[PDB]
Amino acid sequence: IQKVILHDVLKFLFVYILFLLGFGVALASLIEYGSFSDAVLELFKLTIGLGDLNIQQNSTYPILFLFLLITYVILTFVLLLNMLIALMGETVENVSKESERIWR
Amino acid sequence: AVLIAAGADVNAHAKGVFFNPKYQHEGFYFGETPLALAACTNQPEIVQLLMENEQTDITSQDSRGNNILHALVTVAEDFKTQNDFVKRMYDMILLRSGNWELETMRNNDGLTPLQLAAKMGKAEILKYILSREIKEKPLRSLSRKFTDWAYGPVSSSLYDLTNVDTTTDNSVLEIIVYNTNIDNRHEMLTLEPLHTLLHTKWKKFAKYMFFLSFCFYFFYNITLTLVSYYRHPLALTHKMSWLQLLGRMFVLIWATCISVKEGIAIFLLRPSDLQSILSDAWFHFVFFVQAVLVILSVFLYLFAYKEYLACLVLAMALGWANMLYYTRGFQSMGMYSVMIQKVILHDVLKFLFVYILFLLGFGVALASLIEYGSFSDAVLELFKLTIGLGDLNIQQNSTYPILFLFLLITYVILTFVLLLNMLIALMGETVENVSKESERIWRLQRARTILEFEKMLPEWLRSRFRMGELCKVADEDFRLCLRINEVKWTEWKTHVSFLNEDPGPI
Amino acid sequence: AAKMGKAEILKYILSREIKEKPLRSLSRKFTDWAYGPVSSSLYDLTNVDTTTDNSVLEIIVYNTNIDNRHEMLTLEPLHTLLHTKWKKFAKYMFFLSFCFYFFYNITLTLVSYYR
Amino acid sequence: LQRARTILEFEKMLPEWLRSRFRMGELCKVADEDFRLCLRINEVKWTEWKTHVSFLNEDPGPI
Ligand SMILES: CCCCCCCC/C=C/CCCCCCCC(=O)O[C@@H](COC(=O)CCCCCCCCCCCCCCC)COP(=O)([O-])OCC[N+](C)(C)C
Ligand SMILES: CCCCCCCC/C=C/CCCCCCCC(=O)O[C@@H](COC(=O)CCCCCCCCCCCCCCC)COP(=O)([O-])OCC[N+](C)(C)C
Ligand SMILES: CCCCCCCC/C=C/CCCCCCCC(=O)O[C@@H](COC(=O)CCCCCCCCCCCCCCC)COP(=O)([O-])OCC[N+](C)(C)C
Ligand SMILES: CCCCCCCC/C=C/CCCCCCCC(=O)O[C@@H](COC(=O)CCCCCCCCCCCCCCC)COP(=O)([O-])OCC[N+](C)(C)C
Ligand SMILES: CCCCCCCC/C=C\CCCCCCCC(=O)O[C@@H](COC(=O)CCCCCCCCCCCCCCC)COP(=O)([O-])OCC[N+](C)(C)C
Ligand SMILES: CCCCCCCC/C=C\CCCCCCCC(=O)O[C@@H](COC(=O)CCCCCCCCCCCCCCC)COP(=O)([O-])OCC[N+](C)(C)C
Ligand SMILES: CCCCCCCC/C=C\CCCCCCCC(=O)O[C@@H](COC(=O)CCCCCCCCCCCCCCC)COP(=O)([O-])OCC[N+](C)(C)C
Ligand SMILES: CCCCCCCC/C=C\CCCCCCCC(=O)O[C@@H](COC(=O)CCCCCCCCCCCCCCC)COP(=O)([O-])OCC[N+](C)(C)C
Ligand SMILES: CCCCOc1ccc(C(=O)CCN2CCCCC2)cc1
Ligand SMILES: CCCCOc1ccc(C(=O)CCN2CCCCC2)cc1
Repeated sequence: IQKVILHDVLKFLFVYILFLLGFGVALASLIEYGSFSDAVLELFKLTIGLGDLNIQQNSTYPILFLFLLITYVILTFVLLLNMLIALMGETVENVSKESERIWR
Repeated sequence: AVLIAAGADVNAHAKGVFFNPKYQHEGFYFGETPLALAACTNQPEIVQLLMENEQTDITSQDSRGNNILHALVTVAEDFKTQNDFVKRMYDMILLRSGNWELETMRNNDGLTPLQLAAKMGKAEILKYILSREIKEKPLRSLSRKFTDWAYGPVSSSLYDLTNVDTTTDNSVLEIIVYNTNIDNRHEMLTLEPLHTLLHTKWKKFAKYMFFLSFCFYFFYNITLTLVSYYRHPLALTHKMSWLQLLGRMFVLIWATCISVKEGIAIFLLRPSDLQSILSDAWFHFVFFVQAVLVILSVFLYLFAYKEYLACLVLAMALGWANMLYYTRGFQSMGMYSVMIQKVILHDVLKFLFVYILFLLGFGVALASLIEYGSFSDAVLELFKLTIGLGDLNIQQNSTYPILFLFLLITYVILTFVLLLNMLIALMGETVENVSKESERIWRLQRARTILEFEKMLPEWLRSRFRMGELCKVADEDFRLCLRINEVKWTEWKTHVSFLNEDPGPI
Repeated sequence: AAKMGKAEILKYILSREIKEKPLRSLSRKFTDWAYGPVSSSLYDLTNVDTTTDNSVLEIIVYNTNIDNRHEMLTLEPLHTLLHTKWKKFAKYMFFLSFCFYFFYNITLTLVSYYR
Repeated sequence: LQRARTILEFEKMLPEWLRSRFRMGELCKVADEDFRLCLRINEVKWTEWKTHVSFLNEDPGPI
């Protein structure tokens, strides 16, 4: 658990906040807002798994109000999380031969 | 030997088309002399027999301008094919000559044998030339590596930096970095006078110029966000003498200084290739896009054009994507961003083409039990379902109940069990192959950074940040050298070659 | 040897070079010229090309019994004989078959969507 | 193995006047009155140094 938090998880968080505060303030275009508390929260609730689509219905533009919402889902799910699993597999493979001595 | 001692000419020049081919399989370029042919086909006893003759002109030039030492560089290959002999023919011919006439000669491209091995990507001839130590007594000025002192298992050497540093145009360090043709550049930047010459540039000036470039681009995106969030936003055309008026000015000035600077570097750079944009000049375009969109949004507003808010959100949302560029100052975060590139190219672009084939395949063809405006709506009810939310009023208001799952189950089996789980299975294979190369392919990125900070320095400041020391390596031979220390426990010999009897730093 | 899947006897026969003087017509691989480390050879295509019925290239491809077919198609006159067919005619017939089946699904969708 | 079965089915649906134009091979003279239909492949080899006795042409090159 120690080798995964140091070598893998702390680098994931810096890249994700760069998009979460990147997209988050810059969503207040088709709906404006108090954006930094709210439009950041509507992109974090969407990442947990719940979602509220009344803001897409009450948008200035319909289906075009998916391009900043699709580009968020492509990066954070396909790209960033699946590359975390690909690096934890490399990290477990190197520490499994040393974990008996570094425990003792 | 019968023919030569009967009057045969030893200075012929085969000027044919077969000996000067256009393509590799149509002929054999060897150097157009009887001495280049005996050397390039591994016949060392005829090479000695031809140089002991007195009519042999060892300093002649053929149709390309090449001489005997340019010709051996051209036919040189790896260890897996030729195995030794070009490196052993190079110094047999060099030591017999006995001076710097062959090594300092320029062909019709204007290159020496040192610069031609770097232009063509020969990493085994170049390893030989840069660290060439000749320990004999009458021929020691033909060296590029000296020994300053030694005591026990402790030595101190002196490399030579005459054409391998960036004090002259078209040098060995510059050629390797800007060379888009060859593909083993990150195995030629680990060689011994070149590895330490980039490491010293980073600690003296180039890590401080890289922090100042990061602060000013960080403040450019904060100021562009705050004046656009607290609302036309920019340039404040109605003066109320407001303090912190610089924020509307600083965004406008700095967006012109990028667009001019990237207008040049796009115009000069053209290695015309699809591999060029994906590897070197991706960020030369996408800093030029943003600097246009800030300026063009101001020019739209001044007449009536009303599209002055579309560009500003594009200029802000792109302006935060670009700041992953600045991760290459740290080894930890830099190598991580390298593997983002290899995953987007090799894994993600192929996933998207197969998924849209089902998303527009199922999507229009769902309008059967519910009809619809299907292409906007029934496509959206299959993309909302993939995000994670779902709306089941259309299944209740279907023509057929539970049968309205077969096109909805066949969608979930493919996109979750099959397609996504095979993406993870391929990223594990892709990370495993690039993890051994990511340290060198990162250093090829940072080496191009250092050599562009050096060009934007005035001449009084180039002189202060400069490596090298004038040593005395022979009788009136003063060179500009670079000292590297070493500890070696395996070869025990007595020391005869040294520039100083008394060791130590002094 | 191709019907039964013997990839070591078949490697021997297809590239059989006999350099002796009285028995050289028993070869299936000749040397046209050579100069230094550069040569140019000539394979033989008498029963291994598809100009006759029941040939060596046809037998290996349509052979469902054996299981090492993809190790018999990498042998030296057969690897280059398929690569040349693809560049002359077979990559252009494969694009024309893709366009017409693409237009068949677009037209079948639009006439069924706009009822 | 998938693409090789594709090529050999496109070849069957060609008329006989068009088979003749797309055809590999060249009539060589490999012995006394032995004309065969051959396929030329080039090679570069740096490891075996021998002198050449077997060759159909003294004068090399494409011609
Ligand atoms: C805040 C979110 C909640 C998370 C919990 C709070 C976290 C608080 C933690 C704070 C500091 C972390 C613990 C100490 C780390 C020291 C070095 C280390 O071990 O890292 C190693 C891995 O490489 C990395 O982890 C790179 C660090 C990522 C930089 C992003 C900023 C901080 C990340 C934090 C969060 C991102 C959020 C970004 C928001 C601004 C470096 O490799 P090494 O094995 O040490 O090799 C020697 C390197 N050396 C030669 C240079 C010495
Ligand atoms: C001695 C003190 C006085 C010396 C003054 C001499 C004058 C020297 C300078 C002269 C001119 C510099 C050119 C910049 C032009 C304006 C800004 C601009 O538009 O360019 C660019 C920024 O470029 C930078 O701002 C980098 C910082 C360079 C300044 C050097 C600091 C002083 C030199 C002393 C150093 C010693 C320090 C160590 C001391 C121990 C903007 O583009 P970018 O996107 O930000 O760049 C990314 C490139 N990319 C697009 C390819 C991705
Ligand atoms: C114009 C923006 C593109 C958007 C769609 C994509 C279209 C084309 C896509 C093609 C996919 C395959 C090619 C990917 C790029 C080349 C490889 C690469 O460098 O990967 C980089 C991707 O880094 C990023 O993700 C940021 C760059 C912009 C992408 C959009 C991010 C969110 C934008 C928000 C919305 C804005 C919407 C746009 C507004 C108009 C990572 O680079 P690196 O390895 O970490 O650093 C070293 C790189 N080097 C060695 C090359 C120097
Ligand atoms: C649009 C969705 C948003 C995504 C962002 C926008 C993306 C815009 C990007 C556009 C072009 C991509 C960047 C340049 C790639 C050049 C070659 C390359 O590096 O790929 C490599 C990986 O192999 C592949 O990636 C295969 C490509 C998939 C084909 C699907 C169509 C386009 C994919 C895009 C999206 C799918 C959607 C489909 C909708 C129609 C090929 O391997 P290689 O290492 O180069 O080896 C040399 C190969 N060679 C010998 C032939 C030279
Ligand atoms: C662990 C580290 C990361 C933590 C998670 C990040 C999220 C943390 C979540 C909340 C943090 C704050 C808690 C209270 C919530 C808001 C109140 C507030 O003061 O916000 C102020 C800033 O909001 C703005 O001014 C919007 C403009 C963007 C600010 C600059 C861009 C930042 C991007 C670069 C950042 C540099 C670092 C980037 C790192 C790569 C004002 O808010 P407001 O606009 O007036 O509306 C809300 C006010 N209300 C509630 C009263 C209605
Ligand atoms: C230049 C690059 C070429 C591509 C075109 C990209 C441009 C955009 C693409 C399609 C837009 C279609 C029309 C909208 C723009 C017209 C202006 C407008 O009035 O709309 C408004 C919204 O404007 C926006 O902010 C756009 C919506 C999302 C922001 C950008 C993401 C879309 C980029 C997708 C492709 C990226 C590139 C694809 C490859 C990565 C702005 O003005 P407003 O009406 O005052 O504000 C509405 C609120 N109010 C009415 C209540 C006040
Ligand atoms: C978005 C949220 C941002 C929040 C922060 C996120 C952080 C990260 C995210 C992104 C940032 C990633 C890169 C930026 C860091 C700088 C570049 C760098 O490599 O750092 C270097 C130091 O950097 C320094 O120079 C130390 C600072 C003190 C002196 C600098 C003051 C200006 C120059 C003064 C003169 C003024 C001009 C002349 C006037 C007389 C690293 O050095 P190190 O770490 O100590 O050791 C590592 C080993 N290494 C060196 C081989 C790597
Ligand atoms: C990045 C690339 C992929 C992008 C994502 C894909 C989805 C992009 C999402 C939206 C894209 C368009 C945006 C506007 C929304 C619809 C408006 C419109 O003009 O659509 C028209 C086409 O719709 C039809 O005519 C339905 C019949 C199917 C079309 C042909 C099959 C396509 C499959 C093969 C495709 C070849 C390529 C396949 C690649 C492997 C008419 O629409 P409508 O039927 O009248 O109802 C909607 C009209 N309304 C809103 C006014 C009510
Ligand atoms: C201010 C909030 C900072 C929290 O920063 C993170 C938020 C979410 C994540 C996630 O990874 C989302 C979890 N996600 C994982 C995969 C399946 C569904 C849930 C990571 C960092
Ligand atoms: C016009 C829309 C094009 C977007 O094209 C994609 C949509 C979704 C995905 C996904 O991969 C869904 C994300 N999914 C990942 C696993 C857990 C839950 C979220 C990929 C491409």
